[PDB]
Amino acid sequence: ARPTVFRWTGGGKEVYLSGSFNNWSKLPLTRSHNNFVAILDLPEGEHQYKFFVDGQWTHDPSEPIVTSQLGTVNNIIQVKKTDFEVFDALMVDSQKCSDVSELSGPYHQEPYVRAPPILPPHLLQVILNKDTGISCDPALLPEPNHVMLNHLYALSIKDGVMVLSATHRYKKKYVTTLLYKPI
Amino acid sequence: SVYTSFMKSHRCYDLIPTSSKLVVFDTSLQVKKAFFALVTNGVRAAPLWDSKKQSFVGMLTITDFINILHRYYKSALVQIYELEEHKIETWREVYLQDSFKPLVCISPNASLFDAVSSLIRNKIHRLPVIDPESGNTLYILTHKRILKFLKLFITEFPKPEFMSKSLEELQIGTYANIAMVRTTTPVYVALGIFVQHRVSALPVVDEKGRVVDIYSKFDVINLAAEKTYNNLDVSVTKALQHRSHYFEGVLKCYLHETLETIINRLVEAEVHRLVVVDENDVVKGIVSLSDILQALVL
Amino acid sequence: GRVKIGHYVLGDTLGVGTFGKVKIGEHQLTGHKVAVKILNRQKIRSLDVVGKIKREIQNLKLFRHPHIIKLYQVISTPTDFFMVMEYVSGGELFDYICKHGRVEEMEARRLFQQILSAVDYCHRHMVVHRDLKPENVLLDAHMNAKIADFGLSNMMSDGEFLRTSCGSPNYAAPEVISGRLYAGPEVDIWSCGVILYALLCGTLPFDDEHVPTLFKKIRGGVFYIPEYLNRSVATLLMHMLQVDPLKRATIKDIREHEWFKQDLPSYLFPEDPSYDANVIDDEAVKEVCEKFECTESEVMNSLYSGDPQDQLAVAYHLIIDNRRIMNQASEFYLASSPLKPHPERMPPLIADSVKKAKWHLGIRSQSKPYDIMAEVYRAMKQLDFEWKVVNAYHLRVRRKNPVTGNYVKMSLQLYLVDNRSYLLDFKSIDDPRLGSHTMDFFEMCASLITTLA
Ligand SMILES: Cc1ccc(Oc2nc3cc(-c4ccc5c(ccn5C)c4)c(Cl)cc3[nH]2)cc1C(=O)O
Ligand SMILES: Nc1ncnc2c1ncn2[C@@H]1O[C@H](COP(=O)(O)O)[C@@H](O)[C@H]1O
Ligand SMILES: Nc1ncnc2c1ncn2[C@@H]1O[C@H](COP(=O)(O)O)[C@@H](O)[C@H]1O
Ligand SMILES: Nc1ncnc2c1ncn2[C@@H]1O[C@H](COP(=O)(O)O)[C@@H](O)[C@H]1O
Repeated sequence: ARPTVFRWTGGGKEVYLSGSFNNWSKLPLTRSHNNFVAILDLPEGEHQYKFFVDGQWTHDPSEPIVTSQLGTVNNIIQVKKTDFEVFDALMVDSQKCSDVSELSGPYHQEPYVRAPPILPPHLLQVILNKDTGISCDPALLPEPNHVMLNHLYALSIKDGVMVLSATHRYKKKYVTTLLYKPI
Repeated sequence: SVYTSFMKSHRCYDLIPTSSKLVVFDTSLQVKKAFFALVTNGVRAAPLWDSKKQSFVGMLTITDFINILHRYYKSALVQIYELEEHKIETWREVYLQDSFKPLVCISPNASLFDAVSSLIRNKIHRLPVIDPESGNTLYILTHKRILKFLKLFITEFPKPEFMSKSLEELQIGTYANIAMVRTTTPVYVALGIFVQHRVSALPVVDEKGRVVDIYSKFDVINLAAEKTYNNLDVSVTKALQHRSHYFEGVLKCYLHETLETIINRLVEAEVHRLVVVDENDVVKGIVSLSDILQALVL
Repeated sequence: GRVKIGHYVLGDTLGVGTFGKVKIGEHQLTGHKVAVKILNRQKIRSLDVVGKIKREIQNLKLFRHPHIIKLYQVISTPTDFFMVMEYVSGGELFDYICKHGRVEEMEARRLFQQILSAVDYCHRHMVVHRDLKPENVLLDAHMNAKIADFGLSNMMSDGEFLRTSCGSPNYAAPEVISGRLYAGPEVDIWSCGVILYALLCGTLPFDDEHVPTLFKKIRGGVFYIPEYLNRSVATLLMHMLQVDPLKRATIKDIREHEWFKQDLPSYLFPEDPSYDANVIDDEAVKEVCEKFECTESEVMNSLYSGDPQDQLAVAYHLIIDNRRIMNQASEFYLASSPLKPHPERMPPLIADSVKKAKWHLGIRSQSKPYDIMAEVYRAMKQLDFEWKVVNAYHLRVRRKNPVTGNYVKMSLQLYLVDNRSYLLDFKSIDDPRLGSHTMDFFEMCASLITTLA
């Protein structure tokens, strides 16, 4: 089954759906509080359709339209194979989102032309200032908070060497590396 | 048998702590500064990063400290100039010399069998675990860490038959040419014994030959912590007096004692070797984590 | 004339969630009820949240916890996604409290233990719910609690903070109402504090008809604790409703509290006797089906419906047994807190020829923030750094490592710490190979730090 939703949100007392799939006969729609909907099994490819609301043909503003040689205007929807697998649909949708984001950046050297965010307290818990019980292996540390990972910590430059450290995850385990670099 | 397939089943990753700290030295760091950084950070070994080669080129351990002291020390009346002037890079140029001695490491996804194999083949006590995908060093693997890990699982498998055999019956450890120092032996002589016979610790014995103390390579770094490294004429006894109030004595074992007994004693005491003695405490040999891990992979 | 989606007839709206409309559905053969969350595709694209929906679908799909509403399938259409979920008939916890007044201590504790179990399950999966409240806790016919609406949830990323302020103010922690950055598991626990309070007393700890007044009460953190509650649970409330996020109780705190431990079922938390035999471990099912080539659905079928001696099952159980041995030596994998000394404990360094140096975060400077940034731009220009501007105070920097040929990336962020003093924070980015990613990050930071002054 390839379910396709036909939803009319514009109110009215009776709404019917007509299109190429039913040979342009009026299909009564189920009403919710507002929505009038039908979910049909449709083959992939192009389908033309129109809503009939309270005795009047009315187009759907949400979908594109097509005019025939004799002047009738219908909505058309496109049923694509990518619509029936959710991750294929999301991949298509994420491509359409990157496309609009092009018409609205690289690395560069130009500077920029409202206070800074307050520093969050978690970054002031310094894992190398914490003491460990003397009974355990001096290389063991407490489990870090996920939020302090990858941030740089340091000691004041003294005697020409700078010491840097940070905590990085490998799989489910955590390593705090110190580096002693002469300046 | 069964402990061998256990080692082959587990990657080194499983031995890595959940959270641990690791100290790296750039090769251009002054070697004296680096030994101090070991003391202040509480770790006994550091990986060595060469920022020109952009590669890990080796490890700095306490044995480097012992090697620098034994070679360049002259008298308590003069400074040891090469310890103050040497960068790690220049010291390695002097020490390494002819030996190829490239960096020995192991992947996190390699088996424990491969770790013990690497430790024994290269005769080292520290195998750095480098992740090949990020190039990062993760942890410094040791014999203690492998044995304690195995001890956790001995209840999970049928226990072999040799675990109940005595140390005498299995001939595990070194029973001949034991390197020892007397109670009055100066530190500098002990350092020389460390360099000549490559061994992790020297039992300290009285005049009649029974062990009153033990001088590990680890205890040498107290020379760095107390900055007493400039006088090596003092005795091993005076070098260990800082330890006297919390020292409970030398962990020993007899030859009639079972190998499982030995393993539990070492894992619980977290030291690298036991001193095998007789009734009267006179030393008949050494049994080390080297011997024990080697025997379990044979 | 019925609206069917994938064998289910769609009924009335149960409610409109944070994102999407939930309708009931009834199996056209067996009558089985489900709850169908509908998401409009065009809405998702217009908000550019496609990625957040995809990640939300991948995560809720592998979430299997008895107190989290399960997702059964997702049915895709040209215009809409349908998310078929477990239906529960008890309605909201909010309606239960309202109609009963207060809730008796033994039942209130049972519910709270179930709710907290699901929250801990989310956090251990790196998800924070952020909408926690009695209207989003549903009951089944048996009075078991189910957390439901994840529309506001977010993944917790390493090194990153959450800003977004949304949800009901009454359940909002003092930091979210202030607009500060937070880690996010602390904010869920605050909400569990308000739920616990609403469970025991029929009322909210912080409530006012005047909304700015409500915000002052929450920020102050003073609330009335009635005398019909015993003191142990009073301690548990003040620990969870603590105003300082660093002083606020964690899940491990709560699980160790005496009032919470009483009559606690063995299955709700991972360190507890019955957890392994009940709650599936998603990392072990991924591991077993790495060894054998099989789907995650086959491994779960031999555990649920299968014979214990199956090879998928024995592999799975063997991983769980090994992970129990390792977890039960925590001393071996983790440092303790402040006893015979470990043999490798080092003595302190003594003076010179000693003070304990203190690590600090990043770089502090008292220059005006616009002046700090200009010196950052100047230093990077001198160093051949290419960079992008997320905002005025946030930069994404990169440099080509000349030896390795790899690119190394970093995030610079400026913060306000004290009144007029500021701090520049350095954060690594990642995306066989020579060199080291962590060294590359240290040497890049080191270059920048020296150039400044
Ligand atoms: C809040 C919100 C969420 C989602 C949304 O998009 C959709 N609403 C839908 C409703 C239905 C629907 C409509 C009427 C129905 C049924 C079953 C019986 N009846 C009578 C299902 C369908 Cl088939 C797809 C939809 N897509 C629109 C809104 C909105 O803003 O209204
Ligand atoms: N993984 C390694 N790779 C290369 N050399 C090492 C390694 N581990 C130790 N060494 C060398 O061995 C000496 C000390 O050995 P150890 O007995 O492991 O402390 C050091 O001075 C190093 O030169
Ligand atoms: N003090 C010592 N005297 C003689 N042999 C030793 C001594 N310490 C260790 N050995 C042996 O040297 C090998 C490795 O020792 P270790 O340095 O403890 O790894 C093992 O075969 C030990 O039994
Ligand atoms: N058999 C032993 N008895 C008592 N202390 C020991 C023994 N082996 C090592 N130690 C001490 O344990 C610390 C670490 O030594 P190691 O076993 O070489 O790592 C040092 O303080 C040693 O002196």
